[PDB]
Amino acid sequence: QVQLVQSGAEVKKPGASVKVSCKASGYTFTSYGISWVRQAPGQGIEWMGWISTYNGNRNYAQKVQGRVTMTTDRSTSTAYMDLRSLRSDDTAVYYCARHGITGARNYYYHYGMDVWGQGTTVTVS
Amino acid sequence: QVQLVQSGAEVKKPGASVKVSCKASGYTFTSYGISWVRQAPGQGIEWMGWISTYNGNRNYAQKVQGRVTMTTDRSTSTAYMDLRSLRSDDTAVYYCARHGITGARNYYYHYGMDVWGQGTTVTVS
Amino acid sequence: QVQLVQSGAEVKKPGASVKVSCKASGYTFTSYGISWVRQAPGQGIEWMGWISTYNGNRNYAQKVQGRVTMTTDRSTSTAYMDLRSLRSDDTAVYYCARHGITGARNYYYHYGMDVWGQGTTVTVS
Amino acid sequence: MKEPCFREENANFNKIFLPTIYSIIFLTGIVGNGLVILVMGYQKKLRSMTDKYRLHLSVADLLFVITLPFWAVDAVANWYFGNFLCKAVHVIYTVSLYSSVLILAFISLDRYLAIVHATNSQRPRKLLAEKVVYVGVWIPALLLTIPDFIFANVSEADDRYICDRFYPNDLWVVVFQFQHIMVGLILPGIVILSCYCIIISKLSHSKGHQKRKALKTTVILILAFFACWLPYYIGISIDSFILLEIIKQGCEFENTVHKWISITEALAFFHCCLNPILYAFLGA
Amino acid sequence: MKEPCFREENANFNKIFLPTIYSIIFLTGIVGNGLVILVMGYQKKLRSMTDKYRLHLSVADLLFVITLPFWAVDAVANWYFGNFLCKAVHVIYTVSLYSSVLILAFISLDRYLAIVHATNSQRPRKLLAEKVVYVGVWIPALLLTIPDFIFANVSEADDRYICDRFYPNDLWVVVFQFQHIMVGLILPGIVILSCYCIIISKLSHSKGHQKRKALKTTVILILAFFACWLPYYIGISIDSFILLEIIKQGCEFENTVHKWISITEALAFFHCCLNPILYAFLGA
Amino acid sequence: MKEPCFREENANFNKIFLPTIYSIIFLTGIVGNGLVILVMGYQKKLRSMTDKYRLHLSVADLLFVITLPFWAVDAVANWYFGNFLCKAVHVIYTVSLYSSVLILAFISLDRYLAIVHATNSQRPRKLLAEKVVYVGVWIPALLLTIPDFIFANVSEADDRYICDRFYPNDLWVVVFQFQHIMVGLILPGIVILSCYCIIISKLSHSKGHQKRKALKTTVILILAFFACWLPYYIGISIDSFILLEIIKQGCEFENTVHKWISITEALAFFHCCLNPILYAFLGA
Amino acid sequence: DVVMTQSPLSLPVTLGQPASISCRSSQSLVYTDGNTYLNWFQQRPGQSPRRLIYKVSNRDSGVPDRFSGSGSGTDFTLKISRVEAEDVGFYYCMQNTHWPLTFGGGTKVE
Amino acid sequence: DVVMTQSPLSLPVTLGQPASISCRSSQSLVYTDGNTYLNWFQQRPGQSPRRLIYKVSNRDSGVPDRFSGSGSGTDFTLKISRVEAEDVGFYYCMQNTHWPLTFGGGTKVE
Amino acid sequence: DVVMTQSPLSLPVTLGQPASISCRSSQSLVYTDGNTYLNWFQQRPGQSPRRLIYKVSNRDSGVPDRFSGSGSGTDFTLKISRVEAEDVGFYYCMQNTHWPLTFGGGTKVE
Ligand SMILES: CC(C)CCC[C@@H](C)[C@H]1CC[C@H]2[C@@H]3CC=C4C[C@@H](O)CC[C@]4(C)[C@H]3CC[C@]12C
Ligand SMILES: CC(C)CCC[C@@H](C)[C@H]1CC[C@H]2[C@@H]3CC=C4C[C@@H](O)CC[C@]4(C)[C@H]3CC[C@]12C
Ligand SMILES: CC(C)CCC[C@@H](C)[C@H]1CC[C@H]2[C@@H]3CC=C4C[C@@H](O)CC[C@]4(C)[C@H]3CC[C@]12C
Ligand SMILES: CC(C)CCC[C@@H](C)[C@H]1CC[C@H]2[C@@H]3CC=C4C[C@@H](O)CC[C@]4(C)[C@H]3CC[C@]12C
Ligand SMILES: CC(C)CCC[C@@H](C)[C@H]1CC[C@H]2[C@@H]3CC=C4C[C@@H](O)CC[C@]4(C)[C@H]3CC[C@]12C
Ligand SMILES: CC(C)CCC[C@@H](C)[C@H]1CC[C@H]2[C@@H]3CC=C4C[C@@H](O)CC[C@]4(C)[C@H]3CC[C@]12C
Repeated sequence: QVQLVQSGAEVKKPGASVKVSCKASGYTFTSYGISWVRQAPGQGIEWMGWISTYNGNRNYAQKVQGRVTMTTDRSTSTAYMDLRSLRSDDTAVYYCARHGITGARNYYYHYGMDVWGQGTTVTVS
Repeated sequence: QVQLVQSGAEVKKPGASVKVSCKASGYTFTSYGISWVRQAPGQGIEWMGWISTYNGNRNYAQKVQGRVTMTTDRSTSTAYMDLRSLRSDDTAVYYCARHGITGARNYYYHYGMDVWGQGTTVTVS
Repeated sequence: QVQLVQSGAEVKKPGASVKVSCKASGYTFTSYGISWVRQAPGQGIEWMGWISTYNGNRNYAQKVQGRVTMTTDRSTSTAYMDLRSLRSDDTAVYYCARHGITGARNYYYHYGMDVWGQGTTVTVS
Repeated sequence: MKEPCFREENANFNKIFLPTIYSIIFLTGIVGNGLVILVMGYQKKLRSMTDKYRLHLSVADLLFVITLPFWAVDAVANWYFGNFLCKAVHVIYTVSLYSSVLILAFISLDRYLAIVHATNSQRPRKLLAEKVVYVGVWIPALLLTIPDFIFANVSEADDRYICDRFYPNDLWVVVFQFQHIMVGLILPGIVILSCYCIIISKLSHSKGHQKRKALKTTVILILAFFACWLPYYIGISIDSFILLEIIKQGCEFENTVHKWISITEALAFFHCCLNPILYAFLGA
Repeated sequence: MKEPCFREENANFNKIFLPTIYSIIFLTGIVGNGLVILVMGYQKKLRSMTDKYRLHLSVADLLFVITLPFWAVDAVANWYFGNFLCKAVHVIYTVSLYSSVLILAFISLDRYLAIVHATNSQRPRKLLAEKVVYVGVWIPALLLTIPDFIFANVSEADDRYICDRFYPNDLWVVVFQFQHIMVGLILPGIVILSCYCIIISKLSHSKGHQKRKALKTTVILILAFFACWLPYYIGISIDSFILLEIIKQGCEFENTVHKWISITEALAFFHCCLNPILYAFLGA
Repeated sequence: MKEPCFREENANFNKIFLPTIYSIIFLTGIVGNGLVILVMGYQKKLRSMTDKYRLHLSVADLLFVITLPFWAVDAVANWYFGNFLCKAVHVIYTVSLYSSVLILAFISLDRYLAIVHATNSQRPRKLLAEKVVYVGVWIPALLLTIPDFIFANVSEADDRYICDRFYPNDLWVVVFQFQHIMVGLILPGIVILSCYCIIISKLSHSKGHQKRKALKTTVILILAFFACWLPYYIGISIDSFILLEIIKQGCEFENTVHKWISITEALAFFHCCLNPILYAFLGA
Repeated sequence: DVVMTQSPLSLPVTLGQPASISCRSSQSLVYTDGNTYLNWFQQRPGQSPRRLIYKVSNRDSGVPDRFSGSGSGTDFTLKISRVEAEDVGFYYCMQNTHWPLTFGGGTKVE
Repeated sequence: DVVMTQSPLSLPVTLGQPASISCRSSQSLVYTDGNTYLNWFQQRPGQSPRRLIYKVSNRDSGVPDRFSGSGSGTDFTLKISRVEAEDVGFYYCMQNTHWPLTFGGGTKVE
Repeated sequence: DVVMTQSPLSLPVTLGQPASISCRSSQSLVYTDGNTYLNWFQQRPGQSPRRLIYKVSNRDSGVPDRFSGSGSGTDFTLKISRVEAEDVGFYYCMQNTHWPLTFGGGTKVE
């Protein structure tokens, strides 16, 4: 069946960069966008950005814009999210969620939020 | 000529219910909606609700919604307004005013506010 | 070339009226509106009003509306601005600026603000 | 027992769109109908079977056209003609279109009788064009206007007199809309569709040139009739369905369908002015 | 002495709607007009009375069509052709439509003379088609463009050059709009309406088949002409009336009528490309 | 590498506009195509050169018309027919219009061969109508649907099944749009334009009445074809250009052009139902 | 939703000279068609309110010429050209353009 | 942009009786077509959030009948008709109508 | 209506290196057609203000290449790639998109 698998947990020093990978299997990777979201310890789930994985028009959030990049790969059917300017509060659990539908004649964004990845946690010290 | 006649004054105990009747004569009752309005002692005239007397799509005001009902009768050409959850501040003068125009091809609401009823006063103790 | 010439500096008593003239030469006077603007000592440039010099639909600003008039003359190709109810703070430098474009089929207002007059200063004492 | 939302329409666009369409229809219809009436009734003094149908259709179209200035004035400014004129205009408007559509169906049926089996079609054709046509087209049209003759009156609100149709409840409106759409679309449409196809099916047995002319003409007639009438009746039908509380998409859709009905009702009047061009092939 | 409100229009819709309509009109008009000019003038070398009218109408339509790419470029992008080309394009545009409408009226009058009383119509028809036509259609058309030849020039604002018509006051605009609508609509329209009706009134005396053909053709011509021209002139007339400060509904109505005028001016150009189809019946 | 904005469209207007246009086209096309198929293939049993072209065109139009109810249901409600039916409907839709336009071009070429030089046109005309037509119109139409047969599938999102065309990148969409517009507009359009003009240039040498009939007919055909097809292809072309990031006016223009493409795609289907009227002149 | 304030709250006037009462709305009371709806009501004690002017600057039949209204946009007012002994009562201004309707504060004439 | 608050923040409930959780948005969550999009997520500890109901009052396949949502306009809520021992976890309500999306505060069931 | 603030209020710069001045509007200065109108004015003492760049990032004829503007949406700025001794004066940024127009606060270059 359809599923999304993320990478393992990571520990990093402040000021470094992290790369998180999201492999989607069981469906056509080039028909649904991917949104990356974060859950902080003792805080509500907060959105940061979305990549269309089809024409690659990524979009960011003002809280994180300017320090994160998103890059897809159709051949491996994978989504990568690179984060720089690492801080102390960035320790959290990152999730890769299917979001939106992209097509030649259907390009909406309110059809999604169905399947989530296993979720990977990153900490700083 | 066209006129609207209301019922007599009433005294009621708190927590009871009141029924006020508004008989309209001199014109076609099924072509103009009826709005019920209240005047408190030493306070401006304040709207509460409106009934179309034609398809019966009544509409309320958030201050009073949930405790009042409106019901019309074409054969007797009368409008009834039932009020429950009676409180101490509900003692006031209630007026029955013709409001809006309803028709097959004309269903607006800015044509009215012309003729008022004689007005009935209710008190609580 | 195109140019705008204003009148000389003036000194007036409070409560009097002033007339400022703006002669435009080098182009068709009946194709561009004229906006009158004021620069106070130690303050940003502040708009007051605009006259179309073609159909004469003048428009004012709430800060000055009710005490100023604008009148054009095609034969002399001149714009006049009369100010009454003179106060102490009205001492400033007034500028006559070409603003907007007026035509039979083009009547916009975002094409202008190009050429300014020499600017005339008025003081009160 | 739900929240009422009142209609909001593009009055500014309507105030320009209705007068010009009404003017075009008025000019063209007056010209064509007067010319065909002068040609047929005033000068010939000896009419065939098809000429009577043409004259009936022209009279119906002229009756519809006469009331157009009142509609234009109502669209532009307030109603200023009184209750009796409101009733008369509504009655004429209801009669004329019913008469025209039923004459369309009757012409189709007469062609069916005349073309397929003409060996023994003399007496039925003569009887149909002499006696049956009246009780077929005119009497039912007059009978169907009793609700219009009764429930149509002018209403006084503020200063604006409103020449509108007033019904005591939504059920009356629904039943009358369903009857209108049912009759006008279903009956003549089915008659024409089951008629012309059989006609040109029978034509191709022994004739080689009349068949292609008929194939071109019947398709032209069907296309014109359907393009004129279908959107209006579709709007009425979906409005009735949403009035029956079986269609619930909010009521922005309700405002949209009301605007669609108004615009399509304005546009569908081209049938009266366009009929004389279509039906100039009857005699051949 | 009132608050000015500037026009706001749907530029995004116009930038797609004007080029496609202009392209359709350009292609169809070039095709039809070139073909009819090649048929009539280049090859026949011997023309009758109606052929000269057809050639004049085709020349006028081709002259109008030639200027279409400039209008399309102006609608899409900035004006890039200079003052002289602006003046020339405006002059050609003003001349061509006047010439075409007056040729329409002259063809109608020639039909009137030829059909009703043809026994003694040789000399007047020949004189009308030989000498009177020039001073009738071409000279007044050239004379009416003097305000266009004088007051049309390009204006520099920011970067965008504007090929527009500039008038020193609203009175000049009003007088010229009223003269334009008066001539173009009232004169040929009245001529055609008082002409064709009398023609087919006289036809029905002794002819049975030509009468129905004429009844179909004149109605087609009238419907096409009015449907093409009436909305544009109605928009111009109501714009002039609101410019005279006798119509006061705010100025949202003013923006709506300006959009209506723009769209209808774009649509009314179909007359030039549609004329060759309508007037292919002249010789019979 | 830019900010994405998602399409916003007038769903409320579409839900009323698409069903009625589809219903009109379905009724008219079914009627006309069934009648012409019954006339030509079922009863004649002996066909000429033009009858085969008429039959091919009618078959293509009927194939297009059959799929209309699926489009209407998709426009009104959710897709409920499965992946295989989605693929089949898309394949039929892609095949039918290509076949019809190529048959238009082939009819034009056959007229060119038959009219200009008919002395030695027997063998080439017979060969073209017998063998070449198949590999000309049907085989390329089937071959061009391989991307449609491969990349079209239903997508599950929330509850709404989406019968759409899915392409792995914008380049695939662009290349296919350019190929579609190039073939469909450029090739038959150039063929017809360079064909009919030469035909009526040659006609005027010795014939006086056929020339005016041909001048009227070719202009009618060209006007109908271009008015049907040009706005849709213009919308597709400008959409491809803005997809290539050479047109940057924001993306409100993008929503406007998407709405224009949707409406014009709905409107351009009138060609299938209107073809039988246009091409009823082939035999004369 | 729309809130109004009337000025002045109390206007004592001597018999024989004109008076004015002004009320302004929270937002512009202009409908889509460019028309504006605002009416003024007079209520004598013991009676139901009476509709003096229905649309701004337009009065009903059956009232004296002394009352007249004027205003536009956000600002509206009513002026009585002559004060008579029978013109004592409460005055309100209400709008019917947006749902729901709202009455005025109320002005007393002495 | 849209901000939401969930009520109550903590809802301890005894096994065997229904419970309710209500959240209201800052503005009306009605799209242009008249539809509304709001979904409710349940997250058990150590697991990824699970989508209980996707569109308001409409639940996915594979979940018990106990969960059911209702609401309109600005006010939405979810009621569990019967509390089971395996219904302990965090609950969120999120909307997908405007860009960008926003999650709920989070409710704990004890 | 639209209010602007310029930053910095005073920018003293040494001759020979570039400088920048940034101003942001209260709301988005995007017209209906997708174009934006914002111009920058330089006023030397004793002279009338001079129009450096008319549309954002587009300069007039007759000025050196040193001035250049950039920005979009709400944020706009002007950078001088090289400071010359004759580039001393007041600088303003104004918009012409909404009625009425509004000028900038004013920046002094030392
Ligand atoms: C109150 C309104 C609706 C009544 C309308 C009735 C009048 C206008 C209608 C009713 C029946 C019609 C008649 C029906 C039949 C014919 C025969 C025909 O060869 C000439 C016209 C003529 C004589 C019609 C003239 C108009 C007519 C008299
Ligand atoms: C009233 C409006 C909205 C719809 C008008 C639709 C009718 C009147 C129009 C739509 C398509 C048109 C047809 C299109 C093509 C041809 C082929 C030509 O060789 C003769 C005319 C003919 C047959 C037209 C006659 C008029 C027609 C049938
Ligand atoms: C400055 C512009 C508007 C001037 C346009 C004038 C030219 C294009 C017009 C003016 C009068 C026209 C001529 C008027 C009459 C005829 C006779 C006809 O059998 C062939 C065309 C022909 C010869 C016309 C050709 C075009 C023409 C010469
Ligand atoms: C330019 C646009 C806006 C208006 C076009 C209007 C004209 C050209 C259209 C409107 C109605 C059309 C007519 C409708 C019906 C018929 C009957 C058919 O048997 C021959 C064609 C004919 C006579 C059409 C010819 C073209 C026509 C007259
Ligand atoms: C998968 C889909 C697109 C395949 C569609 C193929 C079918 C419907 C098409 C392919 C080629 C077509 C045939 C091509 C040629 C002729 C000869 C003609 O005198 C009668 C119709 C007839 C016999 C056609 C009938 C329809 C046809 C068989
Ligand atoms: C499909 C829609 C959008 C466009 C329809 C355009 C075509 C079908 C219309 C546009 C103009 C119409 C033509 C206008 C005028 C005439 C003259 C008349 O004596 C015969 C019909 C004829 C020749 C019409 C046939 C149909 C026609 C060609």
